Amino acid sequence: GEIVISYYTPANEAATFTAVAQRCNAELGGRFRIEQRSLPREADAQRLQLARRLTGNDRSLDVMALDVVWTAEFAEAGWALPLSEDPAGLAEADATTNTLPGPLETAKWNGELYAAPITTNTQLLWYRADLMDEPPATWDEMLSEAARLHAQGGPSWIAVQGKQYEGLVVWFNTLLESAGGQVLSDDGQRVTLTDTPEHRAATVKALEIIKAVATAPGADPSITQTDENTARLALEQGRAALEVNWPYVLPSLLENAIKGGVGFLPLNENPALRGSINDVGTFAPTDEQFDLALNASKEVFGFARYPGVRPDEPARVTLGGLNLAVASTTRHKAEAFEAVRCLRNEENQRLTSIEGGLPAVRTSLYDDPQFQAKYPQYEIIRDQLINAAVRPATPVYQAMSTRMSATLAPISQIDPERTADELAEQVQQAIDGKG
Ligand SMILES: OC[C@H]1O[C@H](O[C@H]2O[C@H](CO)[C@@H](O)[C@H](O)[C@H]2O)[C@H](O)[C@@H](O)[C@@H]1O
Repeated sequence: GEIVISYYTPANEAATFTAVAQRCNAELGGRFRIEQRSLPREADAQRLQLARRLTGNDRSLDVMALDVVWTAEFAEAGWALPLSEDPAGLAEADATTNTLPGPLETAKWNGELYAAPITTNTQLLWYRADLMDEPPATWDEMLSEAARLHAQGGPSWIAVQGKQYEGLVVWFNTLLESAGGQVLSDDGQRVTLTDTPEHRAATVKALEIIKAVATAPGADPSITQTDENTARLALEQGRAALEVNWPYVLPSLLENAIKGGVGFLPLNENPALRGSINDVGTFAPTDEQFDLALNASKEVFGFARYPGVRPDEPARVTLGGLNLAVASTTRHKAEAFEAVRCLRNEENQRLTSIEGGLPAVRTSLYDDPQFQAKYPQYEIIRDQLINAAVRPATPVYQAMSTRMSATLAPISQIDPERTADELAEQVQQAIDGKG
């Protein structure tokens, strides 16, 4: 029997990347096979399980989909092989061509590639288009619109990622960079949360926003335990009319509405969409069915730019995504690197975004009319990539992030001025190596 290349991804996209792997297996003509294996649903726990396999020298571990913040650590640990170790010498060129350069930077350490981007990510504003006329453009307007809805007994929750984990650090980073701040200096060696008056003011403003959302009159009473999934559910279940979340929320809403899970969008009652869910449960409609389902959603659901912190200042939205790394444990370097190239080829990218919701990194797709029609999020994604925020690249990232979320949470108890100083001190201890 053939070589088996393991391909670890978060369970959130197991269905999509199982499909991509199966396409690759057919394209590979039997020379080897790729098998998808699922990691946990939240970032911190995805890393822990990879770290366990790597530290335990799991020789069956071949390809791993890393979050865009683990590159420096995995490179320095020897866990992610440099692309230059590809026996075929093709990995570096494949990663570099027709690949968005912002995402590509997240796969680098010390000027060298240790992974090939496969998906990027940038959060959008999602809103109930039937309950307001235009969406909020700033966090002040988010709070005012939520208060209006709360006064009328409407869905008053703002759906955010507020629990003690990476998603809270992402929220903070976006608000911070949108206000003109940054966590670390460009070289990663100094803390810049409070080192100048303008940097301090950006940190305080970001903390003011998180605190205000957490203490808002109609706020989610479980906001201190919220993540991507609770935010998606809060809007689908009619408890929130305002949500910030990644682009996968659109196909999720259409799919669950067709299945009968969205009260205010009973697409299950529409006979023309029978069969839009395929044999394994994935929303995969005809072109006509997609248009009809998307158009119906527009009555009650829209997306817009992530809200900024001040008027006429577009948000700087934190980049997310996945970069494919070959694990140093692999017994089959040549096939692992070849698997990476197949998994991220242009037609697999097309499917990854249209079916999975995850933004492609292949630059060409954002100009492709067929892609634009079936992945309507593309234009706001592109707009937000032009001024994206990026979490710092540092080999102490996980340690720094754990301290930050432990300082930010519970978000109900943030004090903007004092938490700003505690955050700066906790980050300093992280880059100092205290751990
Ligand atoms: O597409 C949704 C993804 O949500 C998570 O990943 C995003 O959010 C993380 C923080 O919670 C970021 O660190 C990451 O960069 C983002 O891509 C989830 O972990 C992914 O599995 C989902 O695809």
